[PDB]
Amino acid sequence: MVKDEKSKTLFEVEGAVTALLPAAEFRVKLDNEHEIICHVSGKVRRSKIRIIIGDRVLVEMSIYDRNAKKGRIIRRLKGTSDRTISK
Repeated sequence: MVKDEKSKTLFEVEGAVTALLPAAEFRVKLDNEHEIICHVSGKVRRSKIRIIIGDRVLVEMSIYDRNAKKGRIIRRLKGTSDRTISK
């Protein structure tokens, strides 16, 4: 509803979670040595995705304000491995 028509202006970061908090919070570290906050706020609720430490994550957040402090963490998407790898 609120995250539907607006906040489409969104930036996507590829990183990995560093630690989780008892607030269902997943804080990830960018390869540029930057730790950012992430929470579940997307299709993750409907699709039911399992976030685990040690795996890569896709951080979908907006640079403005609403999704500025925290991003939408789901999991590492398919890394376009359909190119060849012996097809």
